[PDB]
Amino acid sequence: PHRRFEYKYSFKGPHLVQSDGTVPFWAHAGNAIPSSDQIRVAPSLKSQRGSVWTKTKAAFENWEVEVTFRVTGRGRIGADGLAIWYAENQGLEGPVFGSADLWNGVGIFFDSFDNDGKKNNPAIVIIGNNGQIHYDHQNDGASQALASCQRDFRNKPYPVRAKITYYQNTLTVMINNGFTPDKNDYEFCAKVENMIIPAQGHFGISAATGGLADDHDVLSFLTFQLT
Amino acid sequence: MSPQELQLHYFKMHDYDGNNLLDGLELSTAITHMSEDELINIIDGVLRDDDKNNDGYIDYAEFAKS
Ligand SMILES: [Ca+2]
Ligand SMILES: [Ca+2]
Ligand SMILES: [Ca+2]
Ligand SMILES: [Ca+2]
Ligand SMILES: [Cl-]
Repeated sequence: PHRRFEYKYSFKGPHLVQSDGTVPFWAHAGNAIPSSDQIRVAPSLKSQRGSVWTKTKAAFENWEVEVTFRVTGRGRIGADGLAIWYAENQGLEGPVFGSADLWNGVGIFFDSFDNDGKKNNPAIVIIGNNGQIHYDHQNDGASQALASCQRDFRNKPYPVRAKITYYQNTLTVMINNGFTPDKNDYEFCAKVENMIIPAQGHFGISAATGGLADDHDVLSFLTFQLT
Repeated sequence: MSPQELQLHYFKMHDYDGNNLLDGLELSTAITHMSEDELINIIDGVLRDDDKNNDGYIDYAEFAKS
């Protein structure tokens, strides 16, 4: 499949923020701090929430995002996590990893913290929604997850990269776990076949903290259109 | 130090990720050394005119051609 880079749905360093403190083509909100080499979507303070969404909807039948990020904290346990979104409407504020609830599309959630106490976190969790489901914060999305994997994305020597691909109605998540500088060292995490999501949507990224707190940094969000 | 050597040095001065290609965001930093709609027109403009294989990038050959 032939991939085209779509700058208008993308951001990255080294000149990420412009001088008025804004990210070109994207709206940020909540606690998000855009610097120039990254956006700290939610910093390591108690009870933060922040987000970054595209200004316009993208109308791609098939696509890929390459999202590079760090989730960093002093402890062996942190919270809450980081979400990557494709959704019919922007979800700038809310209780779901800092973004809005009852969304219509898909969220890929990097869930640092084990609310359901099943010792199966940090974890990466795919959650579809039609505008009627409340994310179940207290069960780490367990009964709502289409697919998932356990992957410790915290406190890594090199940045973590998620590659998220929607091709021919299947959604694949591949993760480079940040153990090495090789940026192509991806491993399979999860896949959802025969998945139907809106034909147009915003791309988004959000994060939040609770009583525990990591810094959630996103270095780049690169969006590609496929054929 | 020839004209072309400077075209080339210029090209790779804006290749911040070192993949030998210039994407829209890279070009945008050159185009601002204005509204987003002005910025979008220019970039869309560059890619329409100069990105032959339609992959979102312009390589040094495509760059020179302008
Ligand atoms: Ca959780
Ligand atoms: Ca759990
Ligand atoms: Ca480049
Ligand atoms: Ca090209
Ligand atoms: Cl940039």
